[PDB]
Amino acid sequence: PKMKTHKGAKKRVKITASGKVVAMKTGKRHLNWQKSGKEIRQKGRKFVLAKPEAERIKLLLPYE
Amino acid sequence: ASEVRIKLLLECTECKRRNYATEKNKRNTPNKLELRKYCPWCRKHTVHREVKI
RNA sequence: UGAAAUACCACCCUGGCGCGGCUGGGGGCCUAACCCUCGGAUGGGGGGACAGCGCUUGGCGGGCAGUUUGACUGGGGCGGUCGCCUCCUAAAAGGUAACGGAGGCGCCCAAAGGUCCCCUCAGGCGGGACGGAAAUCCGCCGGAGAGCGCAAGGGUAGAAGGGGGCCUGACUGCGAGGCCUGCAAGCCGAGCAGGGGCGAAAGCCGGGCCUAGUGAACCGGUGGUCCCGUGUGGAAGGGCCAU
RNA sequence: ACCCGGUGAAAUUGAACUGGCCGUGAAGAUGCGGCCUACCCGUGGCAGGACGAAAAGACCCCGUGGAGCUUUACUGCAGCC
RNA sequence: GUGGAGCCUGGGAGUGAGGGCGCGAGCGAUAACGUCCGCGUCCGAGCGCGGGAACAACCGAGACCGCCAGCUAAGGCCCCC
RNA sequence: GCUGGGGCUAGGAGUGAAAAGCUAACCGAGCCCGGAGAUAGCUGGUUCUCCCCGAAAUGACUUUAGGGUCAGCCUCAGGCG
RNA sequence: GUAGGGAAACCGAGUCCGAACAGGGCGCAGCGGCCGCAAAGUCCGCGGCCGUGGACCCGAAACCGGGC
RNA sequence: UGGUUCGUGGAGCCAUGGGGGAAUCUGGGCGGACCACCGCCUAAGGCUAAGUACUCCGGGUGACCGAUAGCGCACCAGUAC
RNA sequence: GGGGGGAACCUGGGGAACUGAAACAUCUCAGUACCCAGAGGAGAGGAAAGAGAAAUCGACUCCCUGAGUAGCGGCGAGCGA
Ligand SMILES: [Mg+2]
Ligand SMILES: [Mg+2]
Ligand SMILES: [Mg+2]
Ligand SMILES: [Mg+2]
Ligand SMILES: [Mg+2]
Ligand SMILES: [Mg+2]
Ligand SMILES: [Mg+2]
Ligand SMILES: [Mg+2]
Ligand SMILES: [Mg+2]
Ligand SMILES: [Mg+2]
Ligand SMILES: [Mg+2]
Ligand SMILES: [Mg+2]
Ligand SMILES: [Mg+2]
Ligand SMILES: [Mg+2]
Ligand SMILES: [Mg+2]
Ligand SMILES: [Mg+2]
Ligand SMILES: [Mg+2]
Ligand SMILES: [Mg+2]
Ligand SMILES: [Mg+2]
Ligand SMILES: [Mg+2]
Ligand SMILES: [Mg+2]
Ligand SMILES: [Mg+2]
Ligand SMILES: [Mg+2]
Ligand SMILES: [Mg+2]
Ligand SMILES: [Mg+2]
Ligand SMILES: [Mg+2]
Ligand SMILES: [Mg+2]
Ligand SMILES: [Mg+2]
Ligand SMILES: [Mg+2]
Ligand SMILES: [Mg+2]
Ligand SMILES: [Mg+2]
Ligand SMILES: [Mg+2]
Ligand SMILES: [Mg+2]
Ligand SMILES: [Mg+2]
Ligand SMILES: [Mg+2]
Ligand SMILES: [Mg+2]
Ligand SMILES: [Mg+2]
Ligand SMILES: [Mg+2]
Ligand SMILES: [Mg+2]
Ligand SMILES: [Mg+2]
Ligand SMILES: [Mg+2]
Ligand SMILES: [Mg+2]
Ligand SMILES: [Mg+2]
Ligand SMILES: [Mg+2]
Ligand SMILES: [Mg+2]
Ligand SMILES: [Mg+2]
Ligand SMILES: [Mg+2]
Ligand SMILES: [Mg+2]
Ligand SMILES: [Mg+2]
Ligand SMILES: [Mg+2]
Ligand SMILES: [Mg+2]
Ligand SMILES: [Mg+2]
Ligand SMILES: [Mg+2]
Ligand SMILES: [Mg+2]
Ligand SMILES: [Mg+2]
Ligand SMILES: [Mg+2]
Ligand SMILES: [Mg+2]
Ligand SMILES: [Mg+2]
Ligand SMILES: [Mg+2]
Ligand SMILES: [Mg+2]
Ligand SMILES: [Mg+2]
Ligand SMILES: [Mg+2]
Ligand SMILES: [Mg+2]
Ligand SMILES: [Mg+2]
Ligand SMILES: [Mg+2]
Ligand SMILES: [Mg+2]
Ligand SMILES: [Mg+2]
Ligand SMILES: [Mg+2]
Ligand SMILES: [Mg+2]
Ligand SMILES: [Mg+2]
Ligand SMILES: [Mg+2]
Ligand SMILES: [Mg+2]
Ligand SMILES: [Mg+2]
Ligand SMILES: [Mg+2]
Ligand SMILES: [Mg+2]
Ligand SMILES: [Mg+2]
Ligand SMILES: [Mg+2]
Ligand SMILES: [Mg+2]
Ligand SMILES: [Mg+2]
Ligand SMILES: [Mg+2]
Ligand SMILES: [Mg+2]
Ligand SMILES: [Mg+2]
Ligand SMILES: [Mg+2]
Ligand SMILES: [Mg+2]
Ligand SMILES: [Mg+2]
Ligand SMILES: [Mg+2]
Ligand SMILES: [Mg+2]
Ligand SMILES: [Mg+2]
Ligand SMILES: [Mg+2]
Ligand SMILES: [Mg+2]
Ligand SMILES: [Mg+2]
Ligand SMILES: [Mg+2]
Ligand SMILES: [Mg+2]
Ligand SMILES: [Mg+2]
Ligand SMILES: [Mg+2]
Ligand SMILES: [Mg+2]
Ligand SMILES: [Mg+2]
Ligand SMILES: [Mg+2]
Ligand SMILES: [Mg+2]
Ligand SMILES: [Mg+2]
Ligand SMILES: [Mg+2]
Ligand SMILES: [Mg+2]
Ligand SMILES: [Mg+2]
Ligand SMILES: [Mg+2]
Ligand SMILES: [Mg+2]
Ligand SMILES: [Mg+2]
Ligand SMILES: [Mg+2]
Ligand SMILES: [Mg+2]
Ligand SMILES: [Mg+2]
Ligand SMILES: [Mg+2]
Ligand SMILES: [Mg+2]
Ligand SMILES: [Mg+2]
Ligand SMILES: [Mg+2]
Ligand SMILES: [Mg+2]
Ligand SMILES: [Mg+2]
Ligand SMILES: [Mg+2]
Ligand SMILES: [Mg+2]
Ligand SMILES: [Mg+2]
Ligand SMILES: [Mg+2]
Ligand SMILES: [Mg+2]
Ligand SMILES: [Mg+2]
Ligand SMILES: [Mg+2]
Ligand SMILES: [Mg+2]
Ligand SMILES: [Mg+2]
Ligand SMILES: [Mg+2]
Ligand SMILES: [Mg+2]
Ligand SMILES: [Mg+2]
Ligand SMILES: [Mg+2]
Ligand SMILES: [Mg+2]
Ligand SMILES: [Mg+2]
Ligand SMILES: [Mg+2]
Ligand SMILES: [Mg+2]
Ligand SMILES: [Mg+2]
Ligand SMILES: [Mg+2]
Ligand SMILES: [Mg+2]
Ligand SMILES: [Mg+2]
Ligand SMILES: [Mg+2]
Ligand SMILES: [Mg+2]
Ligand SMILES: [Mg+2]
Ligand SMILES: [Mg+2]
Ligand SMILES: [Mg+2]
Ligand SMILES: [Mg+2]
Ligand SMILES: [Mg+2]
Ligand SMILES: [Mg+2]
Ligand SMILES: [Mg+2]
Ligand SMILES: [Mg+2]
Ligand SMILES: [Mg+2]
Ligand SMILES: [Mg+2]
Ligand SMILES: [Mg+2]
Ligand SMILES: [Mg+2]
Ligand SMILES: [Mg+2]
Ligand SMILES: [Mg+2]
Ligand SMILES: [Mg+2]
Ligand SMILES: [Mg+2]
Ligand SMILES: [Mg+2]
Ligand SMILES: [Mg+2]
Ligand SMILES: [Mg+2]
Ligand SMILES: [Mg+2]
Ligand SMILES: [Mg+2]
Ligand SMILES: [Mg+2]
Ligand SMILES: [Mg+2]
Ligand SMILES: [Mg+2]
Ligand SMILES: [Mg+2]
Ligand SMILES: [Mg+2]
Ligand SMILES: [Mg+2]
Ligand SMILES: [Mg+2]
Ligand SMILES: [Mg+2]
Ligand SMILES: [Mg+2]
Ligand SMILES: [Mg+2]
Ligand SMILES: [Mg+2]
Ligand SMILES: [Mg+2]
Ligand SMILES: [Mg+2]
Ligand SMILES: [Mg+2]
Ligand SMILES: [Mg+2]
Ligand SMILES: [Mg+2]
Ligand SMILES: [Mg+2]
Ligand SMILES: [Mg+2]
Ligand SMILES: [Mg+2]
Ligand SMILES: [Mg+2]
Ligand SMILES: [Mg+2]
Ligand SMILES: [Mg+2]
Ligand SMILES: [Mg+2]
Ligand SMILES: [Mg+2]
Ligand SMILES: [Mg+2]
Ligand SMILES: [Mg+2]
Ligand SMILES: [Mg+2]
Ligand SMILES: [Mg+2]
Ligand SMILES: [Mg+2]
Ligand SMILES: [Mg+2]
Ligand SMILES: [Mg+2]
Ligand SMILES: [Mg+2]
Ligand SMILES: [Mg+2]
Ligand SMILES: [Mg+2]
Ligand SMILES: [Mg+2]
Ligand SMILES: [Mg+2]
Ligand SMILES: [Mg+2]
Ligand SMILES: [Mg+2]
Ligand SMILES: [Mg+2]
Ligand SMILES: [Mg+2]
Ligand SMILES: [Mg+2]
Ligand SMILES: [Mg+2]
Ligand SMILES: [Mg+2]
Ligand SMILES: [Mg+2]
Ligand SMILES: [Mg+2]
Ligand SMILES: [Mg+2]
Ligand SMILES: [Mg+2]
Ligand SMILES: [Mg+2]
Ligand SMILES: [Mg+2]
Ligand SMILES: [Mg+2]
Ligand SMILES: [Mg+2]
Ligand SMILES: [Mg+2]
Ligand SMILES: [Mg+2]
Ligand SMILES: [Mg+2]
Ligand SMILES: [Mg+2]
Ligand SMILES: [Mg+2]
Ligand SMILES: [Mg+2]
Ligand SMILES: [Mg+2]
Ligand SMILES: [Mg+2]
Ligand SMILES: [Mg+2]
Ligand SMILES: [Mg+2]
Ligand SMILES: [Mg+2]
Ligand SMILES: [Mg+2]
Ligand SMILES: [Mg+2]
Ligand SMILES: [Mg+2]
Ligand SMILES: [Mg+2]
Ligand SMILES: [Mg+2]
Ligand SMILES: [Mg+2]
Ligand SMILES: [Mg+2]
Ligand SMILES: [Zn+2]
Repeated sequence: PKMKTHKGAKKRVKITASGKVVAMKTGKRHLNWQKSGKEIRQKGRKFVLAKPEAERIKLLLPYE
Repeated sequence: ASEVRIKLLLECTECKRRNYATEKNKRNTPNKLELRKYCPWCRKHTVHREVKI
């Protein structure tokens, strides 16, 4: 039967035009009071997942 | 942080938004903090006050 | 005459009383639902609006059911340990094991932070009321053996130590380029913009001499934003920034 | 039990032309080394060896295996209030 | 320095029980065919070949095939040889 | 007390002067068929030929430790040079 | 497939963060002689490997349903 | 409580075990809590071909088997046992 | 008139567990297996108190697509209009 889109990945991640995989930096969900502003700010960006980890996530998204 | 070293937010006294989180010791510093900080909203320094986290 | 003033009529309160409606709780009684029972039954007797039984509430409940009950380990158990920091092992780059040798963390500081200015230690000898090995004072020697909140190490007086003044950069928006590295993390960061602090200025300031003082995601709370809003306007609910 | 006539199984079996010592070897060797010994093939007997046979060790540990049982483990259910 | 070198993108793995030895340590008892790291090696996968009596990892040496030819390696040259 | 005949009670159930005994020659939950090709991170087994290359037994993390994910190391195709 | 960026509204060779015309993230840009040639892409075949199925074959102890 | 993609969610819709309980178009249900507006539709009675499923049965056809195959059975087989 | 039978198919009433979640309880397996009742050559459904945004469509069934979309989800494994 056809493959299913993994909804947890669909909800965390985006495949960019050239097929990199992009996600939010981890670590500002909470426990933030003593984090510097450099930290909070930088954790506010997206990052490009390491190739082996991205290639795996990509196969979970067969129809994006 | 402990029961006595608490966390707290600082609020633009002019625009009322909480802009900075920080900490203090309430045995040594029982009075509410007041600090001049840059308000990103009001776009200038503003006295900010300790307001409960 | 007091805030308001008088006879007389209303709309309505404080509290309380007697009739009544309507009810909530208790008590007594009744019979006819319902239950038991009686050679006899459209009836008699007994219980009786309880009990039973339906729906729902909360509780007790190994009687039964489904399961869970960590890893390391000179077998396993017992004991010990599990993350983070410092030293050694570590074979003069980095890294490097053992239930190898030794210690620490799970905080703290509104100053113990920024900046300007000033100051310099421990210890030894000699001198000095109470005053001593050691309190404070004077002299000479004294490069760091003292200090640096806490373990250790590295660092450090040409200050990171000690005192004072003004202060909140213990910024907001970003961030060239790197360290480290399986990932994810962790770390350092010049520079530009905004609005500031200190300084005459050069300049310094995006916490703390440094390396521990910590916890991904999911779910949820609170403040903000005003981005989505299930025909439409709202609303519910969510997203986003902060925590 | 043995011998003759009659009938005639079995587990087990990689194949086998299947000695002893001292060594060696995955640490207990017929099978390797060196030596020693030994003509070919049976029958009755003995059980030291072939780590003899049987049984994918039952002890022990391991598997995020199973089941029976317990309780102030967790969660639920019957039952009862 | 042109090598079954290197670098980049991608397809497919397997492995994630190692072991001996030499040197450097720790642990152990300046014990173990002990244990645990480091650098190297070999066996693993070279139980193919020569030497070491025999013998995975000690010495010699990396077996494409054939030869009743030659030279050597370690080790040997009295007989077994 | 023993015994014939005729009956009744069964699977989380019966029955038990109690041994977890017995319930059709193995009962800590009978047997048959079915879900069913349950699941087995374990053991076993995996079949023609030639040619080239050719590993690993480590690190990180892991209810993980004889299982995995990533990295390391092998191999193929394309590119660079 | 021919456009991406953004949680989104939305804008678009840009867009997001931002006060920024700053900086940054993620994006955008064939050969020969108009003809041929190659190509994005896509369709079909073939092969390797992956996912879902019992998924290389054989093997439990068990669990559940209905019967005997 | 069930049904739906919807597992309590902002949870409507359809259905209904318990309680309460209407109206007859100026009535009612619905468009995902709710409200307004704007629309859609007529619950609590019943029936209804065809296009769909299957293959005991008959026929046709196989880059289907060929007696360890193919149905369990080519044969007196759901038989012997 | 009923009763009983019929390989699958069909509707309705009931309704597991292994397993998956690399443990497990919600969740999955699955309204599947299976028991039962009923129908029939089919059965069910069917002529809007529908859909759901089109100023629209126009009973039901069945195939393709929409779409692994929207969503649902210890937001896990997965489930899926
Ligand atoms: Mg999710
Ligand atoms: Mg975060
Ligand atoms: Mg969290
Ligand atoms: Mg947040
Ligand atoms: Mg939050
Ligand atoms: Mg800090
Ligand atoms: Mg900061
Ligand atoms: Mg802060
Ligand atoms: Mg921000
Ligand atoms: Mg699509
Ligand atoms: Mg695309
Ligand atoms: Mg009475
Ligand atoms: Mg009476
Ligand atoms: Mg009576
Ligand atoms: Mg009475
Ligand atoms: Mg009552
Ligand atoms: Mg009754
Ligand atoms: Mg109630
Ligand atoms: Mg209850
Ligand atoms: Mg139990
Ligand atoms: Mg209990
Ligand atoms: Mg029991
Ligand atoms: Mg289970
Ligand atoms: Mg547990
Ligand atoms: Mg556990
Ligand atoms: Mg263990
Ligand atoms: Mg031990
Ligand atoms: Mg072990
Ligand atoms: Mg050990
Ligand atoms: Mg031992
Ligand atoms: Mg051992
Ligand atoms: Mg213990
Ligand atoms: Mg920790
Ligand atoms: Mg070192
Ligand atoms: Mg060192
Ligand atoms: Mg070193
Ligand atoms: Mg070295
Ligand atoms: Mg390095
Ligand atoms: Mg230990
Ligand atoms: Mg300790
Ligand atoms: Mg001061
Ligand atoms: Mg300081
Ligand atoms: Mg100062
Ligand atoms: Mg002195
Ligand atoms: Mg003196
Ligand atoms: Mg004196
Ligand atoms: Mg003195
Ligand atoms: Mg010192
Ligand atoms: Mg201390
Ligand atoms: Mg001032
Ligand atoms: Mg960088
Ligand atoms: Mg990195
Ligand atoms: Mg300035
Ligand atoms: Mg400035
Ligand atoms: Mg000035
Ligand atoms: Mg700076
Ligand atoms: Mg300090
Ligand atoms: Mg510190
Ligand atoms: Mg941190
Ligand atoms: Mg979760
Ligand atoms: Mg989790
Ligand atoms: Mg949330
Ligand atoms: Mg609306
Ligand atoms: Mg709006
Ligand atoms: Mg609506
Ligand atoms: Mg309005
Ligand atoms: Mg609006
Ligand atoms: Mg409003
Ligand atoms: Mg809102
Ligand atoms: Mg909001
Ligand atoms: Mg946020
Ligand atoms: Mg004779
Ligand atoms: Mg005879
Ligand atoms: Mg022979
Ligand atoms: Mg012989
Ligand atoms: Mg020996
Ligand atoms: Mg032997
Ligand atoms: Mg021997
Ligand atoms: Mg012999
Ligand atoms: Mg021989
Ligand atoms: Mg011999
Ligand atoms: Mg011999
Ligand atoms: Mg002899
Ligand atoms: Mg004999
Ligand atoms: Mg014998
Ligand atoms: Mg005998
Ligand atoms: Mg023997
Ligand atoms: Mg014997
Ligand atoms: Mg034996
Ligand atoms: Mg045997
Ligand atoms: Mg077996
Ligand atoms: Mg065994
Ligand atoms: Mg065993
Ligand atoms: Mg046992
Ligand atoms: Mg054991
Ligand atoms: Mg066990
Ligand atoms: Mg476990
Ligand atoms: Mg395990
Ligand atoms: Mg278990
Ligand atoms: Mg069990
Ligand atoms: Mg009782
Ligand atoms: Mg080349
Ligand atoms: Mg090579
Ligand atoms: Mg190579
Ligand atoms: Mg392949
Ligand atoms: Mg692998
Ligand atoms: Mg492996
Ligand atoms: Mg392993
Ligand atoms: Mg290992
Ligand atoms: Mg091993
Ligand atoms: Mg090795
Ligand atoms: Mg090793
Ligand atoms: Mg040896
Ligand atoms: Mg070694
Ligand atoms: Mg030597
Ligand atoms: Mg050594
Ligand atoms: Mg050492
Ligand atoms: Mg000795
Ligand atoms: Mg060893
Ligand atoms: Mg040794
Ligand atoms: Mg040793
Ligand atoms: Mg080695
Ligand atoms: Mg091997
Ligand atoms: Mg060799
Ligand atoms: Mg080799
Ligand atoms: Mg060989
Ligand atoms: Mg040799
Ligand atoms: Mg030799
Ligand atoms: Mg020789
Ligand atoms: Mg050799
Ligand atoms: Mg060669
Ligand atoms: Mg010669
Ligand atoms: Mg020589
Ligand atoms: Mg010789
Ligand atoms: Mg009798
Ligand atoms: Mg009798
Ligand atoms: Mg009888
Ligand atoms: Mg009898
Ligand atoms: Mg009985
Ligand atoms: Mg019975
Ligand atoms: Mg029965
Ligand atoms: Mg049973
Ligand atoms: Mg019983
Ligand atoms: Mg008895
Ligand atoms: Mg039987
Ligand atoms: Mg039996
Ligand atoms: Mg029996
Ligand atoms: Mg028995
Ligand atoms: Mg059982
Ligand atoms: Mg059972
Ligand atoms: Mg059956
Ligand atoms: Mg199944
Ligand atoms: Mg299966
Ligand atoms: Mg299992
Ligand atoms: Mg097993
Ligand atoms: Mg095969
Ligand atoms: Mg080769
Ligand atoms: Mg390893
Ligand atoms: Mg990890
Ligand atoms: Mg762990
Ligand atoms: Mg864990
Ligand atoms: Mg395993
Ligand atoms: Mg790999
Ligand atoms: Mg390489
Ligand atoms: Mg490769
Ligand atoms: Mg190439
Ligand atoms: Mg840009
Ligand atoms: Mg062409
Ligand atoms: Mg093409
Ligand atoms: Mg693949
Ligand atoms: Mg299957
Ligand atoms: Mg299969
Ligand atoms: Mg497969
Ligand atoms: Mg099986
Ligand atoms: Mg059994
Ligand atoms: Mg069970
Ligand atoms: Mg059971
Ligand atoms: Mg049963
Ligand atoms: Mg039964
Ligand atoms: Mg309801
Ligand atoms: Mg439901
Ligand atoms: Mg929800
Ligand atoms: Mg709903
Ligand atoms: Mg109802
Ligand atoms: Mg109307
Ligand atoms: Mg109305
Ligand atoms: Mg309605
Ligand atoms: Mg309604
Ligand atoms: Mg409505
Ligand atoms: Mg509607
Ligand atoms: Mg409608
Ligand atoms: Mg009908
Ligand atoms: Mg017709
Ligand atoms: Mg039809
Ligand atoms: Mg047909
Ligand atoms: Mg036919
Ligand atoms: Mg034929
Ligand atoms: Mg035959
Ligand atoms: Mg046959
Ligand atoms: Mg034949
Ligand atoms: Mg036939
Ligand atoms: Mg047959
Ligand atoms: Mg036959
Ligand atoms: Mg027959
Ligand atoms: Mg009937
Ligand atoms: Mg019939
Ligand atoms: Mg049904
Ligand atoms: Mg019925
Ligand atoms: Mg049902
Ligand atoms: Mg049941
Ligand atoms: Mg289950
Ligand atoms: Mg299964
Ligand atoms: Mg699965
Ligand atoms: Mg499971
Ligand atoms: Mg599992
Ligand atoms: Mg288990
Ligand atoms: Mg389960
Ligand atoms: Mg399954
Ligand atoms: Mg289901
Ligand atoms: Mg059914
Ligand atoms: Mg069936
Ligand atoms: Mg019938
Ligand atoms: Mg028809
Ligand atoms: Mg019909
Ligand atoms: Mg009909
Ligand atoms: Mg009609
Ligand atoms: Mg589409
Ligand atoms: Mg389902
Ligand atoms: Zn402000």
